[PDB]
Amino acid sequence: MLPELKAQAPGRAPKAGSETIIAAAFSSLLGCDVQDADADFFALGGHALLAMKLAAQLSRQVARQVTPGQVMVASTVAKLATIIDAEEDSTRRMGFETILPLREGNGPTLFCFHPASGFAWQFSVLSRYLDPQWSIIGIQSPRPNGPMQTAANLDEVCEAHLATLLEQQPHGPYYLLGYSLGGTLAQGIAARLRARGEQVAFLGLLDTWPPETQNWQEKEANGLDPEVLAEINREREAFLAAQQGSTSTELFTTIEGNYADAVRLLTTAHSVPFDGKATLFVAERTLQEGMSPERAWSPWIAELDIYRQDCAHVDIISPGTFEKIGPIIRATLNRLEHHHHHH
Repeated sequence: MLPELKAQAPGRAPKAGSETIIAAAFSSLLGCDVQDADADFFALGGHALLAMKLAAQLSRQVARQVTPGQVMVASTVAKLATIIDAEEDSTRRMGFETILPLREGNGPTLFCFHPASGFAWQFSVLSRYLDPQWSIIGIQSPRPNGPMQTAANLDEVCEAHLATLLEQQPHGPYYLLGYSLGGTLAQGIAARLRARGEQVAFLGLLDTWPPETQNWQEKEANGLDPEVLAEINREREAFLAAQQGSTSTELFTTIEGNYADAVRLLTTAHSVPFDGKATLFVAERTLQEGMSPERAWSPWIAELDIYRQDCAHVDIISPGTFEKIGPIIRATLNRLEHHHHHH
């Protein structure tokens, strides 16, 4: 019979059945209007459930075994059909690895760290709302039973991120992001950079920190409210699970334990501010109702842009806040990038 090229298109105009089953699985899962071969699960809404329904769907539609490093990491739709129909003949560090390349080969690279969540594949909403498909790579991975992830997680996660940064370049203007715990994390990692011999362009970190003093993390014992934890866990258990039914208690145990240890270790973590250029969003939704500054202008960083918006880190990772900060992310990153405002 001899081997067949199997067509293999760059995206549009797939095979007569190979990619047909793939493009259909996506448009039938989350796509709702997908029919390409160069699609991206991340930008399509990949997840432990979505990627599970698709991966298993293909393995059952091709009579093969596809799932491990053969879904949203192997390459793409086209390749997916070439591995389930033809053969793997490839090696792509699945999400189980230390890092997950969501986009590499465009131009402006954006290092997204401090996900404060199980996975970091639900950020494509912003990366797609701000840019068409620039370079983006978030350092995240699953945790079956990380023994050091309890309190030594900050150290491990730190090495991973930095490792990727220093791996792509020694120093230069880099745009980092932070959420929930990004505040503390970014702080430490930041000081390490400025001292490592590099210069940070701008690291945006939103969560909660009004003009007054530190957060309630100063003492988890007398800070961990039954609401904040109940919210973050309610959104994580309602998002990761989605009442789908893919993981008995494995993933659930990892997510609950991930945020639990992270929200319980954030008190022991370090907190060192940088005198550079960063953004800090306040959480009016959880205002202490006791703020009373006096000509501070945020003495923390030499220069920053503190915003005021009634929102909680527990419900700030929603698709609503991401779309809200779409166009305002360009004018802000363009005005802080270099020189003063333009428009």
